[PDB]
Amino acid sequence: ADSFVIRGDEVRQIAPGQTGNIADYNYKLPDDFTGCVIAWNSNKLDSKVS
Amino acid sequence: ALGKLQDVVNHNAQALNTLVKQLSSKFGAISSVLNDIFSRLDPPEAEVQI
Repeated sequence: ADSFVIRGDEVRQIAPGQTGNIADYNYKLPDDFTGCVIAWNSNKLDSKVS
Repeated sequence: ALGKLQDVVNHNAQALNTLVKQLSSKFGAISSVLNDIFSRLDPPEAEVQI
């Protein structure tokens, strides 16, 4: 179970064989991946007024 | 007068030529060169065309 938090439009980069900053610098998935990915919005708990 | 022998030669050449001509057919894919297939699109469909 790998857990983290990212920006919005970058959620598409968490997939096998995808190109982007997150995929090539932070979190890379194998091309032969078997598993599942769950992504949901947390704008209420991770956002601050300041 | 020697056409019986010549045919034996000719049937060889054609058999090879046809084989070579099958290396430039797309078989329904985008192109015939596999390197461009690998360099253009994502692995999920690259596997299918390969």
